[PDB]
Amino acid sequence: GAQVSTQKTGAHEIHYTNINYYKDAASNSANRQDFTQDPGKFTEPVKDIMVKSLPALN
Amino acid sequence: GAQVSTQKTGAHEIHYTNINYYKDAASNSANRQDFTQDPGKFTEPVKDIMVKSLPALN
Amino acid sequence: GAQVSTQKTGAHEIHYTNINYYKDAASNSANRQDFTQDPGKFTEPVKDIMVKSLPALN
Amino acid sequence: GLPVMNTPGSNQFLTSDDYQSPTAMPQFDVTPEMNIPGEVKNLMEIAEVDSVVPVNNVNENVNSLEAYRIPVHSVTETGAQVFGFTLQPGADTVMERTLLGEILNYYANWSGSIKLTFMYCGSAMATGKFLLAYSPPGAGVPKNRREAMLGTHIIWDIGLQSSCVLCVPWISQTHYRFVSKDIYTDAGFITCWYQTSIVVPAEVQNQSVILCFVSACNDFSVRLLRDSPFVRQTAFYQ
Amino acid sequence: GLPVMNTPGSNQFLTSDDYQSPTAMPQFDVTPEMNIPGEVKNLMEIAEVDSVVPVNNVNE
Amino acid sequence: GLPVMNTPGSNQFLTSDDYQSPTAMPQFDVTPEMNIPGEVKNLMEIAEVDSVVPVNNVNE
Amino acid sequence: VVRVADTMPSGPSNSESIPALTAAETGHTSQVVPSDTIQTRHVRNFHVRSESSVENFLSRSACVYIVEYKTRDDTPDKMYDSWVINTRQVAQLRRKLEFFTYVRFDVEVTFVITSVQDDSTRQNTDTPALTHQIMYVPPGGPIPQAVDDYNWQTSTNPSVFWTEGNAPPRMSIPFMSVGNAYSNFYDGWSHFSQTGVYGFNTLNNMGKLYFRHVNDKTISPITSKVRIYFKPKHVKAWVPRPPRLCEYTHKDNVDFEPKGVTTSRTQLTISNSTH
Amino acid sequence: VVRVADTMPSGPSNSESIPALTAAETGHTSQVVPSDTIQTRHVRNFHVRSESSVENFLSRSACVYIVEYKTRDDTPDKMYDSWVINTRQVAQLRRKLEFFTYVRFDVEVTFVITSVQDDSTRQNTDTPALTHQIMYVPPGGPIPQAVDDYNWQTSTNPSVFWTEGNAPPRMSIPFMSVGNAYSNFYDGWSHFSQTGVYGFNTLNNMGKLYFRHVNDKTISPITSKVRIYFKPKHVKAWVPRPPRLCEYTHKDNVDFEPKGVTTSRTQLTISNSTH
Amino acid sequence: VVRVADTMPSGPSNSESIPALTAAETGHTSQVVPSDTIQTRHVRNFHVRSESSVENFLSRSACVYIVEYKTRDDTPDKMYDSWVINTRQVAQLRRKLEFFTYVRFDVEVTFVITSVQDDSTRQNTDTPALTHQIMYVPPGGPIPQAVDDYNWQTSTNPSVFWTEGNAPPRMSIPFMSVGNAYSNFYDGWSHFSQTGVYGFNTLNNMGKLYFRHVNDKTISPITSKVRIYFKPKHVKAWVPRPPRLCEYTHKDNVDFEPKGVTTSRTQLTISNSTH
Amino acid sequence: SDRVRSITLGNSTITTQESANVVVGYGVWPDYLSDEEATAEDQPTQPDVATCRFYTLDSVSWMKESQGWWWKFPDALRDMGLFGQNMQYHYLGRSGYTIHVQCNASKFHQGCLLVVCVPEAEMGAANINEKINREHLSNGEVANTFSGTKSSNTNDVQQAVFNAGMGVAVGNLTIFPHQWINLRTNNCATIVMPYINSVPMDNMFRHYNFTLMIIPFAKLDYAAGSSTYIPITVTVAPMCAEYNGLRLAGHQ
Ligand SMILES: CCCCCCCCCCCCC/C=C/[C@H](O)[C@H](N)CO
Ligand SMILES: CCCCCCCCCCCCC/C=C/[C@H](O)[C@H](N)CO
Ligand SMILES: CCCCCCCCCCCCC/C=C/[C@H](O)[C@H](N)CO
Repeated sequence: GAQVSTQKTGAHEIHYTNINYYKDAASNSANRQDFTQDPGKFTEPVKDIMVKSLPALN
Repeated sequence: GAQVSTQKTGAHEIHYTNINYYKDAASNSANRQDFTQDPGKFTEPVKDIMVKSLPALN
Repeated sequence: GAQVSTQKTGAHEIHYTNINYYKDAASNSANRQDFTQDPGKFTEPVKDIMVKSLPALN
Repeated sequence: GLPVMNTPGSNQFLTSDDYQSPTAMPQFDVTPEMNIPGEVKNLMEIAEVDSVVPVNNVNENVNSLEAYRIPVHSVTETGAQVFGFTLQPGADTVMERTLLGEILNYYANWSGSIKLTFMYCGSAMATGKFLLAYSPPGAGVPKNRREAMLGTHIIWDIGLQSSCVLCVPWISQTHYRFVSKDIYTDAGFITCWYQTSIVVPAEVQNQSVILCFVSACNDFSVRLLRDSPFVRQTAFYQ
Repeated sequence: GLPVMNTPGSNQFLTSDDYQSPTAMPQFDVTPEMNIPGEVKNLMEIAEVDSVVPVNNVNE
Repeated sequence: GLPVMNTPGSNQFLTSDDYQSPTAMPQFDVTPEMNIPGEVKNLMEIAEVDSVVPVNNVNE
Repeated sequence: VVRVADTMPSGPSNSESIPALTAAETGHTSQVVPSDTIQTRHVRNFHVRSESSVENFLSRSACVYIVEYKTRDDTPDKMYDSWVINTRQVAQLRRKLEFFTYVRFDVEVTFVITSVQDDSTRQNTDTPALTHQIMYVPPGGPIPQAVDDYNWQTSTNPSVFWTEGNAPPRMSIPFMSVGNAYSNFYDGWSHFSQTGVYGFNTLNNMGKLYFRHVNDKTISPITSKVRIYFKPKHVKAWVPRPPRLCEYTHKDNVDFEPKGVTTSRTQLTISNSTH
Repeated sequence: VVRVADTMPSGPSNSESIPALTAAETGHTSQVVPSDTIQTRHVRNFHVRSESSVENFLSRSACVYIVEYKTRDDTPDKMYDSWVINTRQVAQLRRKLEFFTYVRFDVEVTFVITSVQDDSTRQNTDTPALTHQIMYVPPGGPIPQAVDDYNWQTSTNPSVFWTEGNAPPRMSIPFMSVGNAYSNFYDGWSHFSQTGVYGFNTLNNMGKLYFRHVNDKTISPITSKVRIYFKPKHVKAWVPRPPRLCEYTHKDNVDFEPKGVTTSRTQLTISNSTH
Repeated sequence: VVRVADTMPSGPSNSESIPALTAAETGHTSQVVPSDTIQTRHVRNFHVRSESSVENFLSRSACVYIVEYKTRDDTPDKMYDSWVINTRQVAQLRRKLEFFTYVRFDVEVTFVITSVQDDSTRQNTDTPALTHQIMYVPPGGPIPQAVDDYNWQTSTNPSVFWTEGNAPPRMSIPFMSVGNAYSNFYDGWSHFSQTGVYGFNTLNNMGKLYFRHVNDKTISPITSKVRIYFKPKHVKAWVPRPPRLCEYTHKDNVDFEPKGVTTSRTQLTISNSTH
Repeated sequence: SDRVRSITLGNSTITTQESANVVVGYGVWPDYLSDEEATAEDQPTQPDVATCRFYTLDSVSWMKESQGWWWKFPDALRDMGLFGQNMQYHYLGRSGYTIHVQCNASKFHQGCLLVVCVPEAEMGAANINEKINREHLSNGEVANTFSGTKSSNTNDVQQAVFNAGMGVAVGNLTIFPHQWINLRTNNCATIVMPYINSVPMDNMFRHYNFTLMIIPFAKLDYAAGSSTYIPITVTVAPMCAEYNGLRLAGHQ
């Protein structure tokens, strides 16, 4: 019941092993490898989006 | 001799590993994942069952 | 090098895991699952056996 | 040997541990298992059974069997209030000691619907009607039959079928209430009113008795374990 | 049992630990998850928003 | 090394233990095994043998 | 993964169907759903009856008795202590077990041992670590009558040794009844002529524990107090019964004083007044 | 593996495209890249927004309160200590949590217990190892009122025991809210007539901890001080908000004194002078 | 998985078959089943002869001897102690082994070491943790004659070191006999002219243990008492024999005083009277 | 309609006309002991006509101020024919039951009985550290009576209706197999009760298997001309009775 995933290494130059030992999901370690984002709801939060080259309020 | 089963997680959003280590069944952990029930012997404990829409003692 | 065998459970309602860790056979655990017997050498220890319904010393 | 590292939480005794521990009697032959009728696999099987509600707990009626009898009779005009309590299965003094109140008093959060069943224990020649209203909070208590008929209610006619069911709907902000009392999760008021009076013929007794029942529906739940507020010992039981 | 050897770093509490620890409330039923608008997955989503600069911070 | 956690029941001596323990004499050549008549594999083989009952145990 | 039942939608109705009219005189609990009386919407309900099962309700460690014994005294009976094994001297674990009439469970036993230096003139000592011995005697075995008695050898009896400062000692115990379930209540006598004792005291018969300090006579008195924690696991339970209203009195009978059924209201109808 | 955006090369331009002219009056943050205004080269950028995520920012253990209690006293209330559970008495963990309005996280709790021998006349003792008990009471449970009270039995309540000298005790705690997220701010009242208390003090309701020494009355006073470390893990966070400028005052309200917006310059234009 | 035999049903019979008539004069135990005499029903019997096997009966740890030695004395022979190895000085393990005449088993040896500060004038010391040494001498080796003798080096002899406060030391020992089984009884002499010693004392010859404190002369006397626990495992057993009625006297012979065969009744026929 | 019910067990028949339904235990109908759950080795005794039939107990009178009644039931049938004789000559007994309770009135009487069948009703004592005599827990076919207040007799059960002699809430006493005798709809209450015990067979004198309880919640009430004497009559029939271990007659 083991899982292999890559480590945090640098660029231009791994595979640790994790096994969960407790019956609850609240005992698991922190999920410190989710690097995704979406700033489309804080920047650009408008209706009728703008095209960055047009005067846009033309 | 390992067994993989799911953890207790919430809804709308696992797989721990267990190995038994002792020769007796009295050393095993508690069976805290049996969620089944049957209240047909406490509620509805009668002969000639009732159909919930008929007067039933009609 | 593991061995799986059944546990001591009751009737009408397992599979532990054992690995030996030492180089000698005198370090192993006790063999507490040999339930066989043969009382044919203590009871019935005779020549020309008896058939339990005949007078037998007839 | 194998290099290992001890984390925090080592060498402690947590009450909710679920580990493995060696037997003091190895290879002990357990007696066989016998099929016994009435197996309980869930306390919610127990909490769904009807059980009588002591509505008449008024000033030394609890030291008798009179606490279960709801007095009802023929009225003068119409439209008076019969009884009333607050929907708190586990904090209200009416349904505190009921079976639903006991099992909910071993828990801290609850959720789901509640059945209230009313059995009329009068005479076969008497008739009557009642208004069994539920009112979610936010306003106060309905003070007459006009303010009570604006909520979840049912008109019950007394005839051959001797008992009615007021099924209290689950109407809540959150998913779970609290079993103990707080201002945030308040649930409402159960009240009962005279629709029409009790008309009885001659040579028949006028004052009769209503019995009340409570249980849980099939969508009911409890979440957080705690100790009951009822257990009070001082010394041991020598 | 199994022969093991303790390394340095045993029995310490580091603030940046990422180990596993047993629950004080086993089989606790968590409330379900509700989709709420405005989820933050990165502080860089916040830091890319325009905000006004106090340029005229001169003597009261 | 490997992070482990000690449970209650550690460092005790139970009389009915069934663990493994290292030999004080490694590679000791045991003498061979000889077939001897009258092997007992169960005390119930012994308890099924007739034996005389002292019924007349009366005052000396 | 077993959910609770969903709420199905309903509309207006006018017919001879009567789900609300029933008769509880048949001992039958009505199966009325809220979609039978009022208009309800469709609710996908994700609640789980998880932490209400008989396994999750009883499998919690509970203190059952406190055992006190010393390390040097004038009288030898205060240097060891014993306890006839029952679950009926603390009202919490007893009242949790008395929901059912018959139960079947494995037991997990944990001892918590604490030592306190008694008040004396010579408190300034340097005492090495105390080691305690907890010997279980199955019903019928020989009984030790001193701390130096030769019955403490544990040639056949189970025992456990704990050195001060470690984790608490823990062992598991299988189902030990001579019948098919631990009878929580026994309505009957001990003798066939219906005399003797009345109650569950006939069917207890579980053995008894013994506690002493493995060390010899020290030069300062130290009071040890060990607490026994039972944890019922692998649980089966049969034929439920109502919980106890009244406060308990003794361990061997069920006797009581009458208590009122509930707390009084002093009125019978609610109002918007001081309620 | 998610990189940041590369810089693309550009050349000279002369047209009616105007990336630099925009209007921030629509609440829109301009998406201007440096390759839209000036001539830039091609840069393969390998930076990762890794240690800026909401998981990596909050998942650090933080001291939330200091709890002090003794082992022998004249008054029994100074032999145990309690704490109503909140994260709003240390300004660092509070100000890190108040970036967001609603949060959802599992908690990892670690206790650090240290003992100091108090000043007395009889400091020359030989004290065995102290054992501490940390009992958590869910909201509504019975409250112990002495160190020898019988509510310390932990038949249902969670507890932890620590012997002196080991690693710190650690346990995990799931998401315990009755709503769908821990409301960091609550703009509202407690009563439906809009009276009572104003703020997040209505929605706290998390229980309270209890601390005592398992050992009995010792012959010398020792002051124990246990520190609680919270670690928020498995984090989700919603609807951000600006950080606090002003210094806090209390735990139950949000009130303040007005503080200046930033530090003064005493001039408005830079120069090559004493700046 | 080996069950006991089921009970088969029977009916009425009238014939020349006689299962109840037999002759025990042939040394033959009758194989009479209860379905041969009376009418029995069909019983599916699930009992297992599990905890009656020779492995489960003997494999229990048993105290065989108590060894006492000190840490400072005037006479050097009381600072170390020795024991010629036999299983015949405690009557419980001896009487369990004397069910059989020849046995073959591996041994599992566990030592339990406890220390008691002796009574003196200078009891107020600060003693570091004692370390004990348990050296096994195979038959013929050199014998130490002091605690500071140079035979304690254990260049070839097996040894074990234990620091105070740990778990008890445990090692396993293989089958060490020069014959094919440990002869529990030896009916014979030592010399070929049938003189010398009579009994099993010729075939003991197992070596002897030695105990001392690794630490040097301390400034306060401390009495150590180590208990040896044998656990016979991997057991084979041959040619059984009746258990002993009489109480033992010595370790080297089998001699006794005559004891009555059983306890008296003072009548020979039962009745419903005071019986 | 389904209000008419007829029951034939042996040479005895009960025909009722205002019945309600039949509660059958915890869903289980009484059956014989199989060979997998059997413990003893010898042949049992199954009479099945001379034993499995209705026995009628004493009728008790229900005034306006009556409080309740109880009967212990392997013991109230001590002197009822061949069931009682087969109880006296054997050592191990095993049976189910069928409890039918008659009480009639008119359409002018009101009231409500609660017929509960309580397994292992271990009762309390009047004085706390005192022993109860056997003549007060059971008396055969003669009923014992609850009291309205705290009774403090010598060697007697604590007789208070709001604790049922057992120390619980009497309103919570409906978890057991029960019916009601409501005098505007009912006339009778049939309860089929299987064998519930921790062992497959047990002795029928040393043990009390269960306890029938009849407690009036709504008190009996009538006008100034209606009939005063209203009896309550209990009739019981063992089901699937079998017996093991024959020896001489007695119980000591
Ligand atoms: C020293 C090692 C063995 C430890 C022995 C301690 C406990 C021995 C008895 C095991 C637990 C039985 C407790 C009683 C169980 C049932 O709850 C009662 N019969 C009442 O229901
Ligand atoms: C003894 C074992 C259990 C230990 C119990 C200690 C802590 C119990 C509460 C768990 C942590 C909740 C802390 C508060 C969470 C949120 O940050 C606040 N509601 C404010 O956001
Ligand atoms: C220090 C490490 C080695 C420990 C040595 C201690 C014990 C050495 C002898 C092993 C056990 C032999 C005991 C005697 C076995 C048989 O029972 C007897 N010959 C009589 O049957």
